[PDB]
Amino acid sequence: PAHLCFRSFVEALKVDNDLVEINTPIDPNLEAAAITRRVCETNDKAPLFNNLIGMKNGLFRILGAPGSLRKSSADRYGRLARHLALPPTASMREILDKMLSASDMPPIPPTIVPTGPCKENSLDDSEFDLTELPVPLIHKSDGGKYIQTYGMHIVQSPDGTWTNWSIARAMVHDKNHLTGLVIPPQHIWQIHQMWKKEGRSDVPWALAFGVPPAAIMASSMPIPDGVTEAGYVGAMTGSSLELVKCDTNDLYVPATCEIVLEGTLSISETGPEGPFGEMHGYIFPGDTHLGAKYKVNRITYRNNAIMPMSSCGRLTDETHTMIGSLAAAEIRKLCQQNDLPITDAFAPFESQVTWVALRVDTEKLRAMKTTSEGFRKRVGDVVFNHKAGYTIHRLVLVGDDIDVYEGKDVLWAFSTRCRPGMDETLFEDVRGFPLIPYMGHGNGPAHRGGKVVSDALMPTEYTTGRNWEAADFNQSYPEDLKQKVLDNWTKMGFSNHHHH
Amino acid sequence: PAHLCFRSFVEALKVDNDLVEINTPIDPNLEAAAITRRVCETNDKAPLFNNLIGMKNGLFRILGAPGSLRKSSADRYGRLARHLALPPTASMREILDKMLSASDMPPIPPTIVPTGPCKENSLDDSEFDLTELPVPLIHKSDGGKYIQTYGMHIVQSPDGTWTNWSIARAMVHDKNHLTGLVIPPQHIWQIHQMWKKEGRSDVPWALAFGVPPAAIMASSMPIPDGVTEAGYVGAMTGSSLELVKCDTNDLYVPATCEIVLEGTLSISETGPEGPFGEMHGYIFPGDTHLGAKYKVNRITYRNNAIMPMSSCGRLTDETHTMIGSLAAAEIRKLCQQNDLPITDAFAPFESQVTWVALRVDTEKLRAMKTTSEGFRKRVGDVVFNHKAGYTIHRLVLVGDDIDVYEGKDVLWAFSTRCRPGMDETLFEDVRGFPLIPYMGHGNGPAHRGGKVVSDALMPTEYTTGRNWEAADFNQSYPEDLKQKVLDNWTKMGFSNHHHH
Ligand SMILES: Cc1cc2c3c(c1C)C(C)(C)CC=[N+]3c1c([nH]c(=O)[nH]c1=O)N2C[C@H](O)[C@H](O)[C@H](O)COP(=O)(O)O
Ligand SMILES: Cc1cc2c3c(c1C)C(C)(C)CC=[N+]3c1c([nH]c(=O)[nH]c1=O)N2C[C@H](O)[C@H](O)[C@H](O)COP(=O)(O)O
Ligand SMILES: [K+]
Ligand SMILES: [K+]
Ligand SMILES: [K+]
Ligand SMILES: [K+]
Ligand SMILES: [Mn+2]
Ligand SMILES: [Mn+2]
Repeated sequence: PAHLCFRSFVEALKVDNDLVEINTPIDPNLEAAAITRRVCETNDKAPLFNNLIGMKNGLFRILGAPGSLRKSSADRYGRLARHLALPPTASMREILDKMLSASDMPPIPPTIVPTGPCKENSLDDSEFDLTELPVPLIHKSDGGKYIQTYGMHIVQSPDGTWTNWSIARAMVHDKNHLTGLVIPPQHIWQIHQMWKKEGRSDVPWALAFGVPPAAIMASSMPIPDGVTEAGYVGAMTGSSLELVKCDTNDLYVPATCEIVLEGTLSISETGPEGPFGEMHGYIFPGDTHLGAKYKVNRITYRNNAIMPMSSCGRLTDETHTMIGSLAAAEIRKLCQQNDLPITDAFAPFESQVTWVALRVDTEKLRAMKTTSEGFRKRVGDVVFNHKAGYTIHRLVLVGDDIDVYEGKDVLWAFSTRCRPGMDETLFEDVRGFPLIPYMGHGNGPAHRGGKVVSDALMPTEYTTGRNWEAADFNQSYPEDLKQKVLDNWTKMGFSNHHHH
Repeated sequence: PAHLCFRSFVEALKVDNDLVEINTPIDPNLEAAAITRRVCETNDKAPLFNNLIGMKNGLFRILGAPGSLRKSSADRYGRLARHLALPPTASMREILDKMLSASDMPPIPPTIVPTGPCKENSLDDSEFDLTELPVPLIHKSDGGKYIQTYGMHIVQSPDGTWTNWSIARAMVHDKNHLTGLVIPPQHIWQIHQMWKKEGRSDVPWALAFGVPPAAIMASSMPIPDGVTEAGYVGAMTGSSLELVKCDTNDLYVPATCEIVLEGTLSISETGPEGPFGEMHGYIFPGDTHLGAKYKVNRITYRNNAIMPMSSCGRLTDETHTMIGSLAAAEIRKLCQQNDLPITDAFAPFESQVTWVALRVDTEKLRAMKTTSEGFRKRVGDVVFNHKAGYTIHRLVLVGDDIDVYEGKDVLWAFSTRCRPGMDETLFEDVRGFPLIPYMGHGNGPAHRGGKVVSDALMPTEYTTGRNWEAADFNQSYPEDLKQKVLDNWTKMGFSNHHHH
């Protein structure tokens, strides 16, 4: 099943005609990422590089653009839907609902099985060299070959009660180490802190690539502190994930992983990390910083292993479709659990997923007998003081008429219903997202503030009800007339397919 | 010539295949505007309604969407280019440059000719009734039949030295009066004030429809106080416009006007005006206000007269393409004349043309040795204290890499380079544009404040130079590689016409 096995997922993209197999030699030095980048910017088919120059002993093929968009609007999100056993015509609402479904279910803990495909081959300390593998250079000014753009890090709390699966970038440092970003408030960082305070040893670690697609989705999602992603994925799919034990430590990884690294995340060592062409669409050349250091002790991998790769930057790729959308889903639920009348949330791609649009049940809002300033501060306090809101710098509140999944309607509402200054509340005393250029390379503190809630609700939306009609075809003309016009459109001479 | 004669313009849209002639009966009550609205929302061909129910004695046909967009991106702006004798493939930059060209030339005053087509027919006090003409109801909740959406009002200063041509809405009040918006700081209002302070008589007035397309463009443009649009248009076209005298007053109107009303704008009377479905995409039903009152004494018109009509509201129509773009052109020049290093300006449609994006020569900016706060206040003071900035509530400053004519790149820069609050300056003590819902129906003063300058220049853009590369295909891969990828794109299996 595609959602439980990466190999089947690839086979599903083939059958969908959403794949291009490139069987001629492609250079992992920029070429593969450049092809992928172009795909992402044009919503083309996912590239499967079956012939990567320097592939040594079945390591490795590359699939690019695993969670990027399709050209048609009918199956725009079909690649994401293939992660989740959803029809390829699934709406964003449906995708996010599926990702949220597990949050009011008992986890389904994983099933330990004795072996599986990720054990078909192995290399030890003396047999692999990470500098010899065809690791991609993804952007020309990157400070390293970013092996890790679409695998999940697996770490466990010292007390064993919480095993976290998360995406965080990492690059090759030398023959048997990576460096990577490990930053608050991320769960990999929270657990890394637990181990540093215990002070006795380095963090047992695995990094799994070509994991079950439903797993990589949960990996990208800010599900709550203390919640083991394996069990959440279990509950969302309705089936216990099968895991196998690592050879060299006691962590468990999906049986069908394409590639597994086993080793340790250091509680004391660091190494040069970055720069990297990032989700907001920039790289700052030469901007290298000390990052987390990982020692790799073993590699296990499937026959004919495929490494997925996000060639991330300007729209549209996995950092937009998954980071933004999944943060927005958690934010939606968080608001609801704080008794806020939010029906829907989405991070507009046009905002480089730095905004989230929150659609409000204005019937409920009216019963609250509140004001803009009041509501804005409350919404901001809930979201910007919580980890789910880390990456989001602007919240835009909109009433019931706005479809938050439609950037054009969000932009309209923002531009026309929120008076700059007066209808906004700025937050300077919350954690900021330093990767946004205006934070980390901007004029203020990299780690603090720079957040706003912009209220695009109109005054009567708090009191008596929407008091306008839109000046559009839909709302400024009666139904019989609109039907007549639509019926006569081609007869009259105008131009007039859903799929295509 | 299309740019000097509305009839030739219509013939030019035909020949371009940018026209649909509807020769079957169409109801001016909503039907014509609904068809037009759909055209505007889908960038279809301009509708020419040759058969309007209730057309009486050659009054009148309607052309909708006269300055709206075409479907293709190659001739996106071709309808605007046909106003100006520019090729239909003209860029926005070229269109705005043409509209600005006259501002450093001597005016070419108009030529008085004894007659012309607008005199082929006439009706006096006792012969016309404005309530009987097929005046359109453009939106279902409009407070009147808006005869005037694409003609120009002609008024002259009491001292004769300044004759202003401007677009401002007006609706039928009764058999021989209109009401309309006349609001500061608009030139129709400035002149109306001159007459009110003289106090001796009502303002001699004409309202001309189906005027020379180059004239209607200048009508929409905030060219400077005291400047007679006829002479500016003369200089921009390189030819003196021919005008004929009104029968019942001493004003002059283009010889080829489709329809001319002659009469007076009252210095003392008002009447119910509005509501109207407006450029920002809304109508507030029942929101009727006292507006200017016009008495109509005579109608002259061409045989088979055509009335143009803007069915305005949500994107994209004349209120976006012309109001926004032409304000942005004047703002560009205004900045330049105040020694600000602005190269280009545009009002992003995504902002409902409430923003203007200002592209900065950052070499010049660097030589200025200034800061964000400083530059922002200066730019804001120049633009928001000037009439050219009236309709614009947010200025976004961007460096040299951004194409301000491309909404997607403006949105990117805004979202990623301007830190909310810190990188912005709010202006509460400037004139506001009350028609924006968040002004006139919002939480603050309808007429004051609500403006911001958002600085999307990055810190090093003021000091040493841009210090990033974009994480896009264009900038993160070397040229030989990009060329190779592009050359091999279809060979590999990916999808690959300018016109379509
Ligand atoms: C999809 C995706 C998510 C990335 C990501 C990428 C992708 C493709 C990359 C690898 C291409 C670019 C960088 N990424 C990082 C990242 N989070 C983080 O802390 N550091 C990162 O380097 N994220 C977001 C992160 O996975 C989410 O915030 C999760 O909620 C983290 O899981 P957690 O809640 O268990 O901590
Ligand atoms: C293209 C265009 C421009 C409208 C306009 C419309 C269109 C189609 C309408 C008619 C459909 C909707 C309303 N309009 C008004 C308007 N300006 C104004 O003061 N009142 C208006 O009612 N404008 C903008 C106005 O014409 C510009 O600001 C000019 O600069 C005014 O000329 P001026 O500088 O000589 O005063
Ligand atoms: K996660
Ligand atoms: K508001
Ligand atoms: K004008
Ligand atoms: K800035
Ligand atoms: Mn987690
Ligand atoms: Mn003027």
